[PDB]
Amino acid sequence: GLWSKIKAAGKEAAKAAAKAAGKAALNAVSEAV
Repeated sequence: GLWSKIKAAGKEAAKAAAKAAGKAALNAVSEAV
């Protein structure tokens, strides 16, 4: 029974990007205009 708790983990493991994502995201659109 390897893996297990991958959905709850990943989502929690991707939470990082979630933030660092939008941040660097506004940078582009901002630079554009």
